[PDB]
Amino acid sequence: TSVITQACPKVSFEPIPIHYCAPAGFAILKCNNKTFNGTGPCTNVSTVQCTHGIRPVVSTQLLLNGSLAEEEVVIRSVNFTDNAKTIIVQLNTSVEINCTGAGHCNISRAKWNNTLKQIASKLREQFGNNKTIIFKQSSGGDPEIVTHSFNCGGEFFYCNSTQLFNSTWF
Amino acid sequence: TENFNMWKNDMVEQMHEDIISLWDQSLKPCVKLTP
Amino acid sequence: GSDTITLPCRIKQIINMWQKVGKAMYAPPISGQIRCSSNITGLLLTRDGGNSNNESEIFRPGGGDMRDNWRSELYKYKVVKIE
Repeated sequence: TSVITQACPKVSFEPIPIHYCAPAGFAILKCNNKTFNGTGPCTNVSTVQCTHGIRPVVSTQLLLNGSLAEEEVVIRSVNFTDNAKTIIVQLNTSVEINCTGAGHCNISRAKWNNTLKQIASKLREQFGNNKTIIFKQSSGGDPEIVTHSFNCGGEFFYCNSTQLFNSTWF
Repeated sequence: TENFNMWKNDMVEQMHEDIISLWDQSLKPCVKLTP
Repeated sequence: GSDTITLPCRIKQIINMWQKVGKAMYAPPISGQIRCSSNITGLLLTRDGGNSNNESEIFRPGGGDMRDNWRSELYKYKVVKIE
């Protein structure tokens, strides 16, 4: 049970947009379908030397500082049927979450309630014609899983999000 | 054209290992892992 | 008027690692003005079960597999062998 005592240092972690180009005798094929949805035969596609400016942000339940959908909210999952599988959601418009070491994160109430009904306009049923969509919060598990954990200014934040995922829609 | 893509990779496994190896060189702690 | 969703937050020093199954401890803060401004660009959810195809569907926040974080950016890409 390996323990390692390194000179634990107070550094500042900053994200450098990472570009991933073609690896050796291989070629990167970007699908240009504005609304490509996961698995499937991409129609419009083209070879590229490198992907794009990818910002490697480590965090939970909320993907941040990344790529948005240019058309509508697009969701993706390996199997929308198996409840055990993660469902990723690509948003239409960015939302802001301002945080400080003082223990809080505030995000606009209106901006976020709107994205919720948008995401609600297509959940599991599969853009289902209609049914009741409910947003509750984590059942349990690790702190990093149960809360929006992320690395802010070098420090590790564990933001309680019950208020973001506790509502009902149709 | 007319190609296939999916919930597999490109750089998912690659990137993951780059980022894991990036964090290590940057945010150094006082680790404890179980073998 | 200017109703903002205030979320209680906490800075922990002992954390469960995301890299591999481990635990780590970092030094406490030194700055008195840790300030971040991020743009939520997405969401990673999960759905309650045992109610397949019925009237309601519960969705809770998720995450954990950082791969699912790279997947959101790399979805539209693929590596093909070239001669």
